[PDB]
Amino acid sequence: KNPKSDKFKVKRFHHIEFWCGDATNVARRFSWGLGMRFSAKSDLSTGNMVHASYLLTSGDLRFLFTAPYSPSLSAGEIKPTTTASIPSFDHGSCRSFFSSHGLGVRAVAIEVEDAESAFSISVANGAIPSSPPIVLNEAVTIAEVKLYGDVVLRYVSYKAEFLPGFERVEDASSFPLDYGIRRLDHAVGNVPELGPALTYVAGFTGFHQFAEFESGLNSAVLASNDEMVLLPINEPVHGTKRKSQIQTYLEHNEGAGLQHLALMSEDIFRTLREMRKRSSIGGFDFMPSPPPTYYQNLKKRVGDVLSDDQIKECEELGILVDRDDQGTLLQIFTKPLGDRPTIFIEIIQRVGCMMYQSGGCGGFGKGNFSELFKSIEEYEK
Amino acid sequence: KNPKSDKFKVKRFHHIEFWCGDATNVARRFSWGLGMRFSAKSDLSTGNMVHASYLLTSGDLRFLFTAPYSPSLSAGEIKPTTTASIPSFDHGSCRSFFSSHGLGVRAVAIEVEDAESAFSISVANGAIPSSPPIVLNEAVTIAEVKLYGDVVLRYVSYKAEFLPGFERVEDASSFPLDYGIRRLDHAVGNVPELGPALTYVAGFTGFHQFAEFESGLNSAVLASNDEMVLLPINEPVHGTKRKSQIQTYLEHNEGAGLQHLALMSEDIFRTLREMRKRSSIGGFDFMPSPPPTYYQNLKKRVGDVLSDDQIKECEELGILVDRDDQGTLLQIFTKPLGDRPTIFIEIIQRVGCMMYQSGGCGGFGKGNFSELFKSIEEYEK
Ligand SMILES: [C]C1=[C]C([C])=C2[C](C3=[C][C]=C(O[C]C4=[C]N([C][C]N5C(=O)C6=C([C]=[C]C(C(=O)[C]7C(=O)[C][C][C]=C7[O])=C6[C])N([C])C5=O)N=N4)[C]=[C]3)C3=C([C])[C]=C([C])N3[B](F)(F)N12
Ligand SMILES: [C]C1=[C]C([C])=C2[C](C3=[C][C]=C(O[C]C4=[C]N([C][C]N5C(=O)C6=C([C]=[C]C(C(=O)[C]7C(=O)[C][C][C]=C7[O])=C6[C])N([C])C5=O)N=N4)[C]=[C]3)C3=C([C])[C]=C([C])N3[B](F)(F)N12
Ligand SMILES: [Co+2]
Ligand SMILES: [Co+2]
Repeated sequence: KNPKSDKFKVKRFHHIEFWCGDATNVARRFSWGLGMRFSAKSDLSTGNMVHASYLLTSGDLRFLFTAPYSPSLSAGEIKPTTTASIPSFDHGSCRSFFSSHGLGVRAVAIEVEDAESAFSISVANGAIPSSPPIVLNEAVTIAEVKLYGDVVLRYVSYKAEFLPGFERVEDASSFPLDYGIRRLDHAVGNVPELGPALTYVAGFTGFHQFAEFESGLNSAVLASNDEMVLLPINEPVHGTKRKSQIQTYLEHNEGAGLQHLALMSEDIFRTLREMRKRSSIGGFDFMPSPPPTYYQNLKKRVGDVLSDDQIKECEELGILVDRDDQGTLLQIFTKPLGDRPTIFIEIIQRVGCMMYQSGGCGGFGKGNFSELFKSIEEYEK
Repeated sequence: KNPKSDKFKVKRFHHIEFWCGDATNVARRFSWGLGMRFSAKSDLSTGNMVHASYLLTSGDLRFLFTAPYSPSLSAGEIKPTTTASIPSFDHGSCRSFFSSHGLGVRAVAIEVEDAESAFSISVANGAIPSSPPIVLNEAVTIAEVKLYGDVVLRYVSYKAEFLPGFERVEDASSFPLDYGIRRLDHAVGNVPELGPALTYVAGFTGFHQFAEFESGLNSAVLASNDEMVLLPINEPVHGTKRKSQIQTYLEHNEGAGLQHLALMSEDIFRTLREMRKRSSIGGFDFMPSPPPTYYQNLKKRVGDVLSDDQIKECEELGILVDRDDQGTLLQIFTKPLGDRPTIFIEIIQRVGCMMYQSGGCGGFGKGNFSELFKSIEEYEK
């Protein structure tokens, strides 16, 4: 049941911003590993004396990578005279974030009808302000409120090409990589306490709980009116013999933060073939594949949705499959994106729920916890 | 003239250590961009709760990438009980270095006969101590003294496989990339004042000035007994209409530091073909190529050393050529390795001076400054 209670008009996920120590090296690694093109830049070459920011795109997916320059380059500037293209940026905030958390997501950005109104309504409804609305070149309005930990929910609204002050990059420097990723499906946070996190975020957005159906976690999913902006949140479950990966996350991250980004592929088999080709030559590694037992049990579950060929393809790529009462979900998880066992990526493809495809079709793979335990003891039989 | 005045026995360059915010992403970028294999690791998976360190190798070239974990992971440890594999590592030092300089070289490591003696003799002769000698697993001794800025000269000595506590990496995770790079030829520092820098380093090493033959710099080269460890140092020249790139370096780096690493290739044409193939897909970019004028003038200079084919190959790859009275130097420069206009890489190949090849054969490309200015005004003719 969807009460459609959004307190302001939300459109879609707009971009994700990583705070880095060196934006160049992270962006180049991610571009090769995920098949994303260099699309826009804001840095010294565009007059930005404050931060280096590079945008990667694949389909509608936008990854922004930002790092601070020496504060000395901009020490004569004041906020009215800043050369930063993202005026919410702060040298001290960024260094504090990165020294505390390592490489991770600073901003989950969603497009809204009116960022100034979204900010005002959010703060009026309990949101903790992070950066007030600012109009960029009379063209774009950006505002930020706290989401969890040091992650912000960033509102972006356009009167009418990423942000003012960003330049499109030279097509020679812009190689058209594409492994099939097309958009951000959902963004997942880890918190110490799920209840208060849910109460806070649902409180200021009006996002509603999304319909679901011990593995170390409890979780719930907050969703916008059309359920296209999806924000799952996890908490740890303690004293389980096998230590909760949520707890491990919280310790290595120094607290709450973004756990993973799920990226929708238009063809998950092509995406995984292309990413796995590059795992050992600069790209991303994947979690260990489930045993052949798991795939020997997939016929009895989704044999009506995937052929015997497409299930064999799942086995060679290590893809997981789960199923709602409305659709089917193909998913796989990368190993952590950086030094710490914190942030990772999920690749997904959803099958079903056509009207366009409705949001969250197939769920989020909850059933794959117990099926993994089943396949583990069935493999040792 | 070589007085062979080394105050202790120096062997060869051993490794270069980068201090990073995220060692994983920098190492993966560098591996793909330069064709270096993942060789050894020291990180959480090997019991290191202090820093993540990944070693890349190509031939005898060793690049180490290190970043700190949360200090909270090791807060119960003391130096006698540390899990760091490089006991000179300090969380505060590393964060201070990276916040001050961005991505850059922390350690220039050379192998010596006896690291404890090299440290003692160096400090007795004016070297500023950075980390005292420590014996690792009764097997390797490591000690550090200040070189310039926050760069240290690291002494490594073996009684008898990188360092104790480092594990060889899984061959599956270890793809045998190789673009032909084989060793570190020299490592170049930028300082505000060349004289006092030279007096200091030559003072504690006994390194001698290496034989040479306004572009914004003055420079000199310090060399070990057999001139295989080579350490050029630059200072800016001020008031030149065109601002000194050394000065620009010092401003963006927040002072003195390592400017570039020159990596010897066994086949610079293959290396540049392979690196340029990857420039736009995660690798490294190269400085703008010299005009065809420069190459039209190369016949009259090195037409006795390179064929008309090999000179055409230089033109398509943008390779520069210079010549001593003893040998010939092929060289090219990358764009900066990270966000800041600070550190970059040079690829080189030396032709001549065979006895083995003697160090510094062909010089360091000083003549390529004036020849570049000549080719610029000759191209506009
Ligand atoms: C620590 C640990 C966890 C598990 C499962 C094991 C187990 C093992 C089994 C398979 C394996 O490789 C495959 C793999 C391992 N992961 C990593 C863990 N994970 C997930 O994070 C996961 C997930 C399903 C959905 C999602 C989401 O999207 C979420 C949510 O959940 C909340 C709601 C909203 C969202 O959006 C997420 C994050 N599912 C199935 C999962 O398994 N992902 N794929 C690696 C290890 C094991 C055996 C047999 C023996 C040992 C010693 N271990 B062992 F202790 F290492 N171990
Ligand atoms: C700032 C600036 C510098 C120069 C040369 C120019 C000029 C231009 C010409 C070519 C170009 O692309 C090619 C390129 C540009 N670099 C970057 C600068 N560099 C070097 O750092 C360089 C070097 C030779 C040897 C070495 C070493 O190893 C050293 C030492 O030196 C000290 C002793 C020991 C070592 O070991 C080093 C670092 N050589 C020839 C050099 O040129 N490297 N390759 C890019 C720009 C220009 C024109 C025609 C018009 C404009 C507006 N400009 B413009 F102002 F952008 N401009
Ligand atoms: Co998910
Ligand atoms: Co050089």
